[PDB]
Amino acid sequence: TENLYFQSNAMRIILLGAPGAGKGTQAKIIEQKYNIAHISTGDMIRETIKSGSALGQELKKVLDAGELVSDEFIIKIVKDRISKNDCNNGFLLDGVPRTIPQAQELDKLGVNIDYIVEVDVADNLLIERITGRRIHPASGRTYHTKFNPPKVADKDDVTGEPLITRTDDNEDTVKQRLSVYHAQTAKLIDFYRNFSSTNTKIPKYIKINGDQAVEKVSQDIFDQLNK
Amino acid sequence: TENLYFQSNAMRIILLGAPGAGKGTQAKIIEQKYNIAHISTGDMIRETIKSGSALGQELKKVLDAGELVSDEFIIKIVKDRISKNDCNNGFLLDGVPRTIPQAQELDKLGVNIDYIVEVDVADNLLIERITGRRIHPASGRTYHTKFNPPKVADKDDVTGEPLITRTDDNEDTVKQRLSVYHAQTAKLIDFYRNFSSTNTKIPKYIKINGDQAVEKVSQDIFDQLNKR
Ligand SMILES: [Ca+2]
Repeated sequence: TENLYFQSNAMRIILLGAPGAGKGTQAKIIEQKYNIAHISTGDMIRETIKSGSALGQELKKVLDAGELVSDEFIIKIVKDRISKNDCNNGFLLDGVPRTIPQAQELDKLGVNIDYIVEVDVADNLLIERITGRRIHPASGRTYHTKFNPPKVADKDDVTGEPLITRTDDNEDTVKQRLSVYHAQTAKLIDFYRNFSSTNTKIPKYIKINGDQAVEKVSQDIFDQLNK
Repeated sequence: TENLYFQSNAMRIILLGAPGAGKGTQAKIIEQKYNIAHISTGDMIRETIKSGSALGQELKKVLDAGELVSDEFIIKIVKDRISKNDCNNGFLLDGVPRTIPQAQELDKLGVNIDYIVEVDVADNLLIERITGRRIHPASGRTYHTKFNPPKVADKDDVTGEPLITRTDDNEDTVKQRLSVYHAQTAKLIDFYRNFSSTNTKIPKYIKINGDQAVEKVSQDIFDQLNKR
């Protein structure tokens, strides 16, 4: 009569969204409401390197040789990450699959995905969100030329020392990385749109208007998952 | 009983450790093993603001005013955070309570803390771990004078531009923060050891040798958490 924990159906999500779209905020919100693991690649890699595990030893080897992480290998890391107890209820993938071979390896590794949730925000707004970023390098204090401006243009509020724009946040780099995002993503969705497998299920594709209040973006997402 | 299981008691942990002690790494590890939420003050504050919540709105105004979040307000923020579904199985508090009034406020709320876990590392090692940090500002590429050196001193590997030390990574500041942490931590331990509260329980204090391999530090922690 104390056996009253019911394991509900797994909620397993691939989250997609451009640099600047604010998908990281939605991921935390989903994680906290549905009680599933937010798995982001950046975190997963660093934690793996720190672990001292064989997986981590092999990864640290690769990265010290200059070679980039293979698709088969990053998905092997994912499979391990999702074997953990905090993934009992499902998970949210944030950063993988980034390519067709990654998605194929997930299928072959037997990882089922229920939803693909894409937070869509207009290119121009995305552009402005990245390119406006400033930083005071010595302290790391952040500003944004539109969303969080300094008292005096291009100067740190505390010290008066000049701000800089990070190298990657220049307009041309943003637009180029933006383009490869949209192309890499469009191929991923059409892959999943024409998904045909005997090892895993066909995920439901969901496209969210991310140009609304945060609480509204969240509800639109919630409404879709429940449908 | 068809796919029904025993409702276990939630585990609630206060995690303590000085800057550079690696507490952040162990928190993630504990989170993943025990399926409890890792709540760090920094993230909690950023999230609450970005939420559009009424509480989040007030918090953003306090901070936009350049004011400090009071002891009472930070616990109100903790109260909202731990009401979420990912906290039903328990949580690990990281960065709160830092003061006695936070611990008292936490206690008035009815939060029962099962364990205090202190990841202890010698001061000489802590200081070294912070002071040897260097960054290339334009890229954000980071290095460590000992643990991950650049190929040429004070120079970024990729571009060759100079590296800097962040201002708070200076030895004078590092020592000062170390001294504060140890003092506040002593007070905290003392508070919970002499715990004579009517509303919440007496936590089990666990001190951990954090100067070991990550996997060994975790297993020591598990060992203590798993004791009957
Ligand atoms: Ca959980």
